[PDB]
Amino acid sequence: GRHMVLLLDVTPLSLGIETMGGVMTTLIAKNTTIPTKHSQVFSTAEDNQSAVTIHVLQGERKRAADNKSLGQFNLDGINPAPRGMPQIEVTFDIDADGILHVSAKDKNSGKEQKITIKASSGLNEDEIQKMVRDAEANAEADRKFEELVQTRNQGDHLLHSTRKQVEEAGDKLPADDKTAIESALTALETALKGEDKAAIEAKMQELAQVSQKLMEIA
Repeated sequence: GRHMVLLLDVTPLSLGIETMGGVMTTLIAKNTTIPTKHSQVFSTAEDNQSAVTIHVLQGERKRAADNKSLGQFNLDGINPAPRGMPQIEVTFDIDADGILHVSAKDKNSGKEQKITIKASSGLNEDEIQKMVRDAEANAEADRKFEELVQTRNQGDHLLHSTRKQVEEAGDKLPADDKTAIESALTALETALKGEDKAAIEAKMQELAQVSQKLMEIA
């Protein structure tokens, strides 16, 4: 006699934001009961990045471009920090009437920004059904896209962190070790423009071994 029951009203399609590489990252999945609130923290892609764009998306596809744009806003005033260090908390709050309120808050600066999403910005009933069918028909292509973007984003961050370490080492890194590292950086860069996630993983691995020489001067 202590059971918990689901409410009846749910979201018709997943809701989320665009993340690096043109991916839709879901915050509230399709079929979640309403009201619901979900927050998740994201970071920046460049050192000392001063603003982020929260681009609100509706749909089941993995490329951001294949989902419906519900709205967008910027949060600026992010204080200087290395890429990946700021903490930007994005909150999706859906009330019992099904209205989506999105806000973002920078945990260091305390700055916030928000938008109220219009029901009329969402997909109509025919478009909801088409979206579910198109996502199902394109499941594999969307999975390959997401996994390639994830691998490319990991490879691009490794290029960046390694380049910073070479600069920080400066004269302490011998010229021949610098050359070998720089050869592995270009190789990884070449892999990153292709569509073979496993090839990128290989070149990441080869950069990691030659970046021994940076470790060796720790």
